[PDB]
Amino acid sequence: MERIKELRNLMSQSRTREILTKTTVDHMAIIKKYTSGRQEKNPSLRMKWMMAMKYPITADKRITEMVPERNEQGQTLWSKMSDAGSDRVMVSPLAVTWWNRNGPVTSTVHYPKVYKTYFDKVERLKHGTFGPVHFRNQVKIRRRVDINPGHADLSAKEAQDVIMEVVFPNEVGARILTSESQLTITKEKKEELQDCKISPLMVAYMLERELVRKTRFLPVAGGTSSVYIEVLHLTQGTCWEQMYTPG
Amino acid sequence: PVGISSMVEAMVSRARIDARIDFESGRIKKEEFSEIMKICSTIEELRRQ
Amino acid sequence: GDNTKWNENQNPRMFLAMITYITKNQPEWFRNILSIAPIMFSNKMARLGKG
Amino acid sequence: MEDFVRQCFNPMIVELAEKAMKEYGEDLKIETNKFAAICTHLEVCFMYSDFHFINEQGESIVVELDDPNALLKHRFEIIEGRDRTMAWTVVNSICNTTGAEKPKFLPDLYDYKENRFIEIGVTRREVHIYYLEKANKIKSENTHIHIFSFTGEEMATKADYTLDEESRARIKTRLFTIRQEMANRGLWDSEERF
RNA sequence: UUUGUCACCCUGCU
RNA sequence: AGUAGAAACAAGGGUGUUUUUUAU
Repeated sequence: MERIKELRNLMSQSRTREILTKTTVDHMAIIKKYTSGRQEKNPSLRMKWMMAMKYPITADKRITEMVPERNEQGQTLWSKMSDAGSDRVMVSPLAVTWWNRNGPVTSTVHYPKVYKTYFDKVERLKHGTFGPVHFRNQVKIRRRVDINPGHADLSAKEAQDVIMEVVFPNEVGARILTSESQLTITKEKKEELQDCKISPLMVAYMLERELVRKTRFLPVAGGTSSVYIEVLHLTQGTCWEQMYTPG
Repeated sequence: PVGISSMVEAMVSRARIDARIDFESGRIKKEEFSEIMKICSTIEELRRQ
Repeated sequence: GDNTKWNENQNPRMFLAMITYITKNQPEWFRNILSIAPIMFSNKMARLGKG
Repeated sequence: MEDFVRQCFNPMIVELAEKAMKEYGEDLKIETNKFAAICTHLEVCFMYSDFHFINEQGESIVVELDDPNALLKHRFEIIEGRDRTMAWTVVNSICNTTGAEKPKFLPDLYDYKENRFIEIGVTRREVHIYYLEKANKIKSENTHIHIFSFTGEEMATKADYTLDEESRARIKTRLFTIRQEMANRGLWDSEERF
């Protein structure tokens, strides 16, 4: 087990035992963010400036066992330097193209289900019909509209409940689920999510974005429904109007 | 995460359950359990307590 | 139109009075926690820069 | 005040108890006897767990002490001597694989003989009225339960007990001595700020 | 000019 | 010189090594 091995190797030398046995567990939230770098005021300029550098991006060290140094023609693909305050390596943007060129392949049967809320849009657009164009006045009133269908009638509490029961099962803590709808959602995701290798933060994020409701403040002139709003730039204008029924 | 215990007490408390519950309550090898418990005891001694 | 020299006037010793009015008929620890920022503002000392 | 009773028990008892009452309790009033309730509880739980390893079959044999030997799986893992972030964690991580019933309230032990939990709390006098409360509390907590008494009466569900019954008398002596000194001294069995 | 004969690193919002 | 405008840029930090010597 690499876990207990690396633990024992940490608490075998100095400088690392006192930090682990002095820092309580309600304090690691602060020292996780202890950085010596600053959030940047001008990102566009820095991107344009850094793109002409030899080694502009950073990768995990495992690269040294997954990607060569010099490719078929002889262009360097990663460097031998460590980043500022981390154990990550500094790599060139040709390594991304390489990985996409001659790299390890996997399966993609779960990527549709984890990102269902996007593929809904994708195969709802290619099943819709058009009509005439009415060039006339456009009178708009500003209202509050739900910009997401809001899968369930629930709020944040039971949302975290179902998400922790589906993603982090052995650490839900104390409580159990109560009603039928949350159990149904739970078990559906239980079955259809088995044997997934996507990062659990990504699964939790997609389930939050797929399961909770968001509302905004927008100018409307036609119909007030949720499937219409996502196509709003295209249906209404200030002088014209396109007709559309999504599928 | 919350609590007022050190970071190693927790990392050793949630390190013996995993040896006995998944790899020794499901019939996986019984020869790793030994050294797992060995190094857990070793670590909880190395802190001098 | 606009207002002129907005953050050159408006000293803290009036924020103190409006906070004392806002927090009326309230627990005492509440007022004491709500009225410390005006006190350090009215006793502040500004740096000068780089030289 | 049990800092003189500190001469009796191994310091690990107070090590665990002062850390436990930290968040929920203190030492301002009648804590060393609440410490005494806690110490009897923890001490009898540990006293069982100390020397029972399980063979191929259940019904653990009593085992010599300080002995690196074949069987290490002790029948009862201690859940009471942990913080919530480990107690709830272990009750979940049991209720999931080797499916059991995670109880609506807190557990104390879990074995591999009957594959269920154990409740081992104590009551001072006759339990004819408080087993009722205990029953309306962890309702149908389908893990073996067994109340106790500060005099020595014992009984439980299923009309079956845990293991060898010399420990019956040995816990009887545990309790008997505890009160003995109790009777010797105690009346045994009588907003924020800123 | 100098007690010299020549090298070496680092950094580009700190 | 030039940039530039109420004050700057025209680079900024550390590491070396040491009583006259015969030859290519």
